[PDB]
Order: sequence, then C-alpha cells, then structure tokens
Amino acid sequence: AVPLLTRKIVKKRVKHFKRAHSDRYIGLKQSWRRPKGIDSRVRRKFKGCTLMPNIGYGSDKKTRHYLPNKFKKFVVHNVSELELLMMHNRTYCAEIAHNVSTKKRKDIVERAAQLDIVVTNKLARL
Amino acid sequence: VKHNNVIPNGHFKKHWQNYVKTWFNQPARKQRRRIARQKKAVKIFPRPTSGPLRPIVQCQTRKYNMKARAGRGFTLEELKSAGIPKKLAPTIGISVDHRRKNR
Amino acid sequence: PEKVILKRRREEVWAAEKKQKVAAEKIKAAENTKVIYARAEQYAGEYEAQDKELVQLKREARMKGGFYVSPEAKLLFVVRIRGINAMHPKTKKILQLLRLRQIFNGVFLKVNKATINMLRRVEPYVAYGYPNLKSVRELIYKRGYGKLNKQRIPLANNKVIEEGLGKHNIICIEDLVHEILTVGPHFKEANNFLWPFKLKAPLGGLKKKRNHYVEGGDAGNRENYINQLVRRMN
Amino acid sequence: TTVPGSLVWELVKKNNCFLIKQFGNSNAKVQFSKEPNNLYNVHSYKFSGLANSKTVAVQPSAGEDKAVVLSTTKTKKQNTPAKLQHKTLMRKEFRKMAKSVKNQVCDNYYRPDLTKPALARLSAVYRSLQVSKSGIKKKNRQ
Amino acid sequence: SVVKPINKEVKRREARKNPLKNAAAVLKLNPYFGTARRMAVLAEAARVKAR
Amino acid sequence: TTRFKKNRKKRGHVSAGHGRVGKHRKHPGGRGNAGGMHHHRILFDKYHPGYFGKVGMRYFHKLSNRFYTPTVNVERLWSMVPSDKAAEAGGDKAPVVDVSQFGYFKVLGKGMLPEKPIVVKAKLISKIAEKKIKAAGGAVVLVA
Amino acid sequence: GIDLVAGGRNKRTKRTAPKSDDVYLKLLVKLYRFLVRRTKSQFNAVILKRLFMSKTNRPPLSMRRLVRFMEGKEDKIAVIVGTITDDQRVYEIPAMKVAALRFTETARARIVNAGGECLTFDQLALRAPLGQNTLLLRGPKNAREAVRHFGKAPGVPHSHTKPYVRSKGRKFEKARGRRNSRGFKV
RNA sequence: AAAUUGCCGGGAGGGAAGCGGAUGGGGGCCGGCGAUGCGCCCCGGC
RNA sequence: GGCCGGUACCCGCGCGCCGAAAGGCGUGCCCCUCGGGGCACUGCGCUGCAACGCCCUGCGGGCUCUCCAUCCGACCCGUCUUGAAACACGGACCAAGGAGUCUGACAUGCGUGCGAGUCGACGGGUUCUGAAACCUGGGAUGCGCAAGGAAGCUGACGAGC
RNA sequence: UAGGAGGGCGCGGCGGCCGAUGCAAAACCCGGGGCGCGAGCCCGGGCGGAGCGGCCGUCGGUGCAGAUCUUGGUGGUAGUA
Ligand SMILES: [Mg+2]
Ligand SMILES: [Mg+2]
Ligand SMILES: [Mg+2]
Ligand SMILES: [Mg+2]
Ligand SMILES: [Mg+2]
Ligand SMILES: [Mg+2]
Ligand SMILES: [Mg+2]
Ligand SMILES: [Mg+2]
Ligand SMILES: [Mg+2]
Ligand SMILES: [Mg+2]
Ligand SMILES: [Mg+2]
Ligand SMILES: [Mg+2]
Ligand SMILES: [Mg+2]
Ligand SMILES: [Mg+2]
Ligand SMILES: [Mg+2]
Ligand SMILES: [Mg+2]
Ligand SMILES: [Mg+2]
Ligand SMILES: [Mg+2]
Ligand SMILES: [Mg+2]
Ligand SMILES: [Mg+2]
Ligand SMILES: [Mg+2]
Ligand SMILES: [Mg+2]
Ligand SMILES: [Mg+2]
Ligand SMILES: [Mg+2]
Ligand SMILES: [Mg+2]
Ligand SMILES: [Mg+2]
Ligand SMILES: [Mg+2]
Repeated sequence: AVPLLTRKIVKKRVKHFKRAHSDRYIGLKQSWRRPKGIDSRVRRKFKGCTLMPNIGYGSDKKTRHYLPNKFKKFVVHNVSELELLMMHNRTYCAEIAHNVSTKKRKDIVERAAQLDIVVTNKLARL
Repeated sequence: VKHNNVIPNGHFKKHWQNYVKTWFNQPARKQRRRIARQKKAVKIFPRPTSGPLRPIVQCQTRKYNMKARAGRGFTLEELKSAGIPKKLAPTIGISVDHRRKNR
Repeated sequence: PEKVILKRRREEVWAAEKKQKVAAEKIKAAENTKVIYARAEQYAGEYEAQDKELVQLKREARMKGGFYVSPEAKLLFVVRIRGINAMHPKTKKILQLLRLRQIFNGVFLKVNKATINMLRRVEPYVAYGYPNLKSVRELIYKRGYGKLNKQRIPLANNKVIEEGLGKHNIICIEDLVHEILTVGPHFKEANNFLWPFKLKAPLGGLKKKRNHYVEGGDAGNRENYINQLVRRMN
Repeated sequence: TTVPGSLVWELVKKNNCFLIKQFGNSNAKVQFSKEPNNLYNVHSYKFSGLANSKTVAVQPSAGEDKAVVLSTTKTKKQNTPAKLQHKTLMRKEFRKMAKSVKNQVCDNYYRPDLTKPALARLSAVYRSLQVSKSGIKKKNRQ
Repeated sequence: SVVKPINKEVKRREARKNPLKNAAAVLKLNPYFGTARRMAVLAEAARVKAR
Repeated sequence: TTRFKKNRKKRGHVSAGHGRVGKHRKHPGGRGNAGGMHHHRILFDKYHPGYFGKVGMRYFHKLSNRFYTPTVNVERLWSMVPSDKAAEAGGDKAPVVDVSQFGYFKVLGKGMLPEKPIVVKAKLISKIAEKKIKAAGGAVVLVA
Repeated sequence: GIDLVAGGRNKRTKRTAPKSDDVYLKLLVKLYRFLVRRTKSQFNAVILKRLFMSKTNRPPLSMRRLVRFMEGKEDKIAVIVGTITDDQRVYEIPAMKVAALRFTETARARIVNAGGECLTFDQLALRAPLGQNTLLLRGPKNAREAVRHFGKAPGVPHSHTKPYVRSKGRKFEKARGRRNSRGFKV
C-alpha cells in the first residue's frame, strides 16, 4: 500500500482544452473539436486565441495514468477481479465500479483490506 | 468518365427498381417442390418416381453432337419393332414422341 | 539436465573469451595512449615550429631587402548567418552542398578555385575566414560531433574515432585537429566525418547581416576575424 | 496443450475467457489475466497460464486457516484435465513453504523463470492469510 | 551451433564532460594536455623568478 | 463494412474530401461516356484506341456452336494417358489417345514431347503437331 | 528552421510485418527474426523480407521451371518463398529437396513419387539455418495477367499494353486507332 | 434535460460583454489531502 | 552568480596505516638536480550524494472547480474568394431529426482457399431450435489453359547476352 | 488549407466471453475528485425505481453549430405599438 512510483509527476498543462467558442453558445458542448475553418483564428493559431491540443503536450510515459495517489487505477466489479491485484498493490489501485451494490462494496473493501490493496472508494455508499 | 477503366455498359437507365426480382423465396420453392414430389409419389405409388421411360438420343449442334441425353419419347418405328402398340405405350410408362425420326 | 549443462558450457566459453578480449584490449589501450601522447607532442612541436618559422622568414626578408609574402591560407571556416527563408534555389543548393542547412552552422572548407568560387555565389548568406589553432581545436573539443553511421555521435571519447576513421591513420582528437588544420591528404574524410558545427548565437551581438564585412556588415571574407567571431559563437 | 505453447499463445493472445482488459485499446489499456494458475495475473507469454506446459499456481486454500496450495502442471499428463495439475496442500510456516516452493519450481529445473515471482506470490498469499486470521493491525503505508 | 555470441550489454549515451576544463576527461581526449601545461608553467617559473 | 469506409474519417472536414473550390456536383462531365468524340477525346484516344467505327463484315445470327474448336497442345497429351498404360508399352507399341473423348477437337503443337511414341486420334491436327508427333515416332489417326 | 525535405523523416514505406494474421506465418516471422538477428546471414535477411510479401509478390513457381533451376544442382536445397504448382508438361523430375510455403497437393505428390523430400521453412531452418548450400528462387512476378495492362498507355506509340476491353471481337476496339483504314494505326 | 423566468445567498460594474496566458484575493471541495512502521534485542507464553 | 541534474557504467568506495577531516604516507627508473616533477608494476570486488529544518485534522496543505481584480494578448464564427472583422452572405437561443448509402459492371491494392485449374451460384438428397448447415453433379456451365485475321482459315518446331 | 493514409475515441445491433442490478439499473443535475495531448473515460453525491455495462469478432439509417435546414419550445423587442 506504499506507492512504487519514484519519479515526480509533471504535467505540461492542467487546464482543459475547451472547444473554441464554447463560451458564447450553450449548444456547443465543452468537449474539444478541432476548428476546421478557413479563416479561423484558432486554426491559424494567432496569439491570444485558444490553444489546440498537440502531441507535444503529452506527459511522460513513466508517469502516465498515475493518479495523485501515485497508483494507476483499475476498476473492479467484484471480489473475483479484486483478488487479482495481489502483486500489483504497489502500482495499481482498485476502484469499485459505479454500479455495484453497497453490500458487495462492503465485501470488496473487506477483501481489499486483507489483501492490502489501495482503494479510492472505500468511503463510497455508506 | 475518368482514369483507365472499361467502357461502362450499365443497362440501368430504365426503371429497373420496379422489376428487381429477389430470390428470398428460393428455400421456399425448394421445400414446396419437395412437398409436391412426396404427394405425387404417394399418389402414383407404386409407379417409378422419375416418370415414364425416355430414349437415349444425341444432342444437336457440333458443340454437343457426341453427348447423349434423354430425349422426349420413343418413335413409332421403335415402338413397333419392340412390339408395343402406339396407344398402349404411354399407358404403361413409356413416352411416345411421334415427331422424332429414326435416321 | 543435458540441456542446461550444454547451455552452460558455451556460457563458460564465452565468459572466458570475453575476459581474454578485455585483457588484450587493456594492453591495446595502454600502448595506444602512449602512441597518442607521442603524436600530440609532435603535432604541438610543429605548431610552434611553424609559428616561429613564419616570423623567421618575414624578418629575414626584411633584413635581406625585400619582403616575404605569407602563404595564403589553405583552410576556411564558413558559418551561415541567414535563415532558410526566401532563398534563390541555386543558393539553396549551394548551401545544401556546403552542408550549411541551418542558420549558425559552421563548416571547414578546403581552399581551391572550385570551392571558393562556390562561396562567391553564396556570400550574402555566409560569413567566413581563416581559422587558427585555438579556434579549430576548441571547436573540435567543445562542439565536436561525428557522422558515425549517419548518426551524430558526440566526440566525448577517443574511441569514436577508432570507428569513424582508423583506415586513415587518425586515432585521436589531436590527430583529427592536426589533420584538418594543416590540410592533410585525408582532409576530405576527416571533414565529412565531422558533423556541421551547430553553433551558439553570437554573444555580444552581431553587426548588420545585410551588408558585407568590408562595407560594415558581416557576410563574406573576414579573413582573420572569424577567429574573433568564434570566441563569441562558441 | 496438444499443440505447442507458442501456437497456443498466438491463438489466445488477443481474446480468451480469463482476460480482463479495460480502458480501451489506446495507450491507457490495462490488461490482466484471471486464470487460477497465472501468478502475477499479467497477461504475457511468460506468465500466461494457458500457453504453457509448465505452470505454477500459488493460492490460498478453501475456507480453512493458513493452508496454501502450490500446484504445478504435469507436462506428460497434459491431455488429461482431471489429472492435469499436481496440487500440493501445505500448511507449515513460511520458511518451510519457501524451501518447498524452491524445491518444486527452481531446484528441479521445472521452471526457474518463475523462481522469484512464485515466491513473491507466496509471500503475498501467506500474509493475506495471516491478516485474515489476525486483523488489520498495521496500516502498511510507510 | 551457428549463432554469434549473445550480447546482453546495453551501452547508453555517456554524460558530457567539459572537454576544456575537466581534468579527468581532457586527459582521456588529449593525454599530452598535462605535459604541455606543465611545460608552459615551468617555463613561466623561470621567466618570473629571474627578475 | 461501413465502419471502415473512408467517409467516416472525413466526418467533420467540411468538404467530405471533395474539395472546396471545385465542388462535387451531379455530373459535371456528362452521364457515362458523354463526349467521347468531343471532350473526353483525350481519354478515349489515349486509353481505348480503336473504340469508334466499324471494322469487318456483319454475320447475321451467329451461333457460338458453329465456331467451337476446343484445342490442346501436344505438351499436355501424355498427361491424358494413365501411368499404367504408359508402362504397358514399349518402342513399337504405343498408346492411342482419343482427344474427342476428352473434349478436344483440334490438337495444336506447342511444347516438348517425350521420345516415347503416341498415337493421338483427333478430329483436327496442325502442321506442327504432326511434325512433332512423327519426329517423336508416333502417328496420327483422323476421326470424327 | 533547417533545410530538409519533410524534416528528414523517410518518406518511403516497406512491410515490417505481414498484413496476414496467420499464426503460423507469425511464428515463422519470429523464427527468422531470431535467425537474422543472431546469425547475420544475408540469406536469412532475404527470407525474412520475403515472408513480408503479398501474394502478388509471391507468385507460384511450377516444376517445369524448378527442374530447369535444379538441372545439375541436386546437392543444393531449393528454397521458394511462395507456392509450388505442378506442371503436367514435364515428365522426369529429379529427386529434389525444395522448401516452400505451400505445395499444391498434386505437386507435392509429384515430388514425393519422384523421391525428393518436400520441406517447409521450419524444416529448412533445421538443416540450413544460415542457408548452407541453398538455392533461393522467385517465381515470375511480371507474368501476372494484370501486368499485361501496365506501362505506358495503350494508345501511344510503341506501347504494347493490353487495353481493358469487355470482350474480344471485331467490334471491340479495332476500328479507329488500330488501323490505317479507319483513322490511324495507334 | 436545455433554452427561458422567478426567489434566496454571493460576486463585480466610467460608451460593451465573453475568450487565452500569469499568479493573487475570495470561496467550495479534497484525509489514498499526509506517516507513524521497520529492523535488533529480553521475557511470556503460543 | 543563474538554470538543470544527484548516479547499477564516467567518476566513487572497500580489500593497509595515520588522520574529525581536506587529505598524507611505499618501491623502482628519467628530469631538472634547490623545490620537487614525470613515468611505472595492477588485481579482485562493491557502487541510487548528503546535513538540518516547517507542518501533520490546523486560521493547515492545493485544487485542473467557481467568482473577482490586475498586466499582457485578443475583431465573429461558417463560407465563396488573390484577398473577410468587413459596410459580402447565413446565424436570436434551445432540444430532437439531418447529408457519399445500397445495387450492377470493371479495375488496382490487400487477405483467405485452392492452384492448370477454379468456382455447386440454377437444381437434387438430406436437415428433430433452423430460410441455417452438410452432401451431391462438371465428362468440359463461367472464367482460365492460344493467339492472329474482316473472313474463309491458320494456330506458337522449344533462347542467348 | 485542398487532399491522402495510419492509430484510436464514441452511438445501436448480432455471434461469443466476463460481469453488475430493489442493500438501487438506465437516464439526467452538480462550485465534487481525477485519467488521457484529444476524441473521451473512471469514480463521488442527488433525483430516479428497472434494467445495464465491459472485452473479441462483426454489422450499421453511427457522431452536428451552420444548409434564409425540418418539427417543437423559448427569449430580447415589451407591459412597448
Ligand atoms: Mg484563407
Ligand atoms: Mg430515370
Ligand atoms: Mg548580455
Ligand atoms: Mg542589428
Ligand atoms: Mg533582402
Ligand atoms: Mg484537412
Ligand atoms: Mg475523394
Ligand atoms: Mg462546399
Ligand atoms: Mg474537379
Ligand atoms: Mg473553378
Ligand atoms: Mg466540337
Ligand atoms: Mg526545429
Ligand atoms: Mg503513327
Ligand atoms: Mg436552466
Ligand atoms: Mg451611460
Ligand atoms: Mg480572462
Ligand atoms: Mg487563483
Ligand atoms: Mg472578388
Ligand atoms: Mg468595407
Ligand atoms: Mg450569396
Ligand atoms: Mg441574418
Ligand atoms: Mg472447367
Ligand atoms: Mg541473365
Ligand atoms: Mg444519417
Ligand atoms: Mg443531434
Ligand atoms: Mg442543432
Ligand atoms: Mg460545420
């Protein structure tokens, strides 16, 4: 239950990449869509306009998908697939899936405490 | 038209979508013909199920002249020389083709 | 069983063979470093010998009544000073042939009528002149990279030269520096081995790059003063 | 495996009943294999419990205290599933469990590949049973 | 029986050492560096120590 | 497999992959082979030479049966005789092959023959088939 | 900014693994990866690069050409990374040892009844891993019917390319551009 | 469900507002947000 | 003095001593011959730099969420266009429906099966959930194995550099 | 940019495999916490009250901001004319 990651997590950008002109309209969702215009200041990348996602903003492969906990998450629906994280508890973190019952959650959390598996949802549904 | 391709021969300038014929009833005709064959066999029991007898004849046409096939019926000469009367031959399961000639 | 003992027999054989190669190569390096020591000693000795020889000759000529004309430089250092934008295609080809494919790259050039009339065609884009020993050696040390198997291998150890050269009797960094500076019978190979020096932007600034060095700018011959520029490109 | 191990792997490296894959097929993909006789449950040909003649399992037993089963597949009996695994129910303490596992995995050259991993899983299973017996006395976070 | 000897040896890029002011590395590139420096210093010694 | 059609990747690119300047209108060149002689002339007289015009004389009511000559090269004749009746043979005794029994009318003369004699019995022969069979020591029997 | 074409990244392409997800072919690929890596035999290099081929770059080779290629070289093992089809136009086939992907079931019987031994590439990798005394071959690539259509256009001078015609006959592209008496002679 | 309106609580406003990058000030929310466990030893029995 | 880095390799440590320690200490050969300097015999191993703090349920820490201020940037998108922020046209806002699909022929490319063959596609027999599946013919049905001529007709005699 | 290709994300079925669900499924709301460069995904809380998801293969009436787009609703104009 002690994290194995020995490298500080660095993120080249924490702010989201909101869609250009998601602000003026309500019908446009916040999710990113590349501006395809011919005269679009966003596509031409004038300074002062929203930034697009490049590949250059990518994060380190060895510090990728690590939660703030310093564990990679893995969603488990039941005790059967909880128990298969015995030899990954230093690097993988269980999350009980969002649609299980509270009864089964008690069982998974009880099982995970004795298998010593980090779980981020042990205070869920109670 | 554009890059090197055969000169098209699409014969779809009429209203062919009014005359498309689909074969989804193919299993249905198979099964219906099978049913009809059973109910003819039971009726013509105990006659042979292929029907009356058919002659060995040659095909026409240089392409198939050498290839023998079942014809339509025995000629009058053949029935006479085999000793079976004209009007009686179709009765007992023997076809008669008065139009063929024995050459 | 038989399978693993048979594996381990070869594992032992290879262990021993690797050890004996290391044993041979230690002696190889131990003698090779004395060979390098000798070569560098003699290269330095002839550096001072030539430097005193020039003064000796010039003084002797003044003494005997005439004057001595110095032997025109055999080597040029060319450094590109204009970017890859808005280039006449013939000029673009000239730079691609000289190996100046990015601003503030440096190349070493033979002097001859073939190449200097090639620079003639592209002077608005390069600044170039006559490197001396310090400039050449410290370019080779501090910014030395080798075109090794098309890869740019840093010249941080003597061993890279064993691979790039060694069919040319160049074994150390000091052989490479000598054989460039005193343009040698193998200068072509010992330059094509070098990767275009990717230099710093000129510390302290740069005069106007639009004009020629004679008129006040920076392109063209500055024969001795590439030396003065290199200490602030490098 | 009537067919060879490499062929079984090329047959089941992309889908099988024991493979739990989540987060899509992108760089985020997470892959485990949940067959009983895979130790790290990592879905690779080294650890795959289906593509191998020689596999070892280390499992806590049925409801009973501190009994560990170590099982190794019998290579020759391999087309006989009912008599396919040699299962070994041992209930002694940990040092004598580790000596016996080394005896059954590494020392007879059964499969030295999984010498260290089998013992690591044995440590994990043993202490899992130990805490199922005692309780959560240690937060195990430093 | 025919394969060449296995090569498990991984050679990474070596960290850079100052080739102009790192004594350990300049003596692997130019082993005469120390000798030239000593000659120059031991020549300065007399040129100052005389006067 | 609509999940593979490249239209799906062209979603979101305004022009669906047919250009902004020159758009994708109905039939900017004409239906079918329109303008073979006029503006597709370059195409028709570059890639389909000989397209336009009559050559040859008409043949009313052709039957393809009238023109039926299945042919076999000499090189393949010996495949027609089984190995057993290739063994039951010597220098003076050779197997007889009825190609018409195999569906061949003419026996053409392409390729090699083994030195072993053979009596091919066909309906039509070429000059060269006969020359090769005779030179191999066989003979020809014309039947129909 | 540096003056390079496409930033220097290689603009040509080649196969690095067969599009075919045939597990046996992938296993041969792994084997010959090992062989070309640890062995440094140019023969293994070529064999690998030719397993990374399509079926139009692996045309069949028949015995009437294989026997030509084996006439007087019975000591050396024939290798064809492709298919061996029989050829009823040859009569006596020397007992030969050929390694290939596939053997048409009649050609394999022909070879066996001739007394040679008929290999696959793993059996080849057994007794010629570096390729001792082997005779690599390729079938005729440009013999494919489609190739008769390629090259400079049918309607330009000196080109002998088959134009795509929906049927042969007098009416199908014989008239104008194929003779002097109607227009011109191509 | 959103568009849109009301009430309550907060925020800010010299002829626009909204958006990008900086932090800063407010909020609101996060205990896997952040640890107390390892080795050595002596009993006291397990 | 700035920024980055902190070690499985270059460095470094142990296998002797003195020394808190930086570090000093041996022998033999060359050089000056003062001061000392240079060179040398060389082996096993091991080999993630440290010191000290602050806080630890706090009025704490930090947040990619929200509001606000401030500096810098910043014309409204889609579009036809050489050129759009344009005094060019469409758009008040929201939700749902909404635009390269199906079929025929052909072709290249790729995959699979067979491979001088290959197709069972119209029919037939079977078919105990079945419009499925399986079997069957083909000795010539389609294409391919022969082409050149308008046609009568003829129809590849075996490759060297 | 026009264009081309590769790898993926997502919606709805079918053949399979692994599951969840009246101890609360689907949906939707949130100044809640995160992961991915991104399409998007995972978890928390509320309403909800009966179904649902993941992986492999495969299929499709499969992804909206525009078309004076279609249907339905709602605004400012306006308590004005
Ligand atoms: Mg534009
Ligand atoms: Mg019409
Ligand atoms: Mg300055
Ligand atoms: Mg200036
Ligand atoms: Mg200018
Ligand atoms: Mg585009
Ligand atoms: Mg297109
Ligand atoms: Mg358009
Ligand atoms: Mg066009
Ligand atoms: Mg136009
Ligand atoms: Mg005209
Ligand atoms: Mg760049
Ligand atoms: Mg002409
Ligand atoms: Mg609302
Ligand atoms: Mg006012
Ligand atoms: Mg702002
Ligand atoms: Mg802030
Ligand atoms: Mg205009
Ligand atoms: Mg205007
Ligand atoms: Mg208009
Ligand atoms: Mg309007
Ligand atoms: Mg046929
Ligand atoms: Mg040749
Ligand atoms: Mg649609
Ligand atoms: Mg919609
Ligand atoms: Mg809409
Ligand atoms: Mg649009």
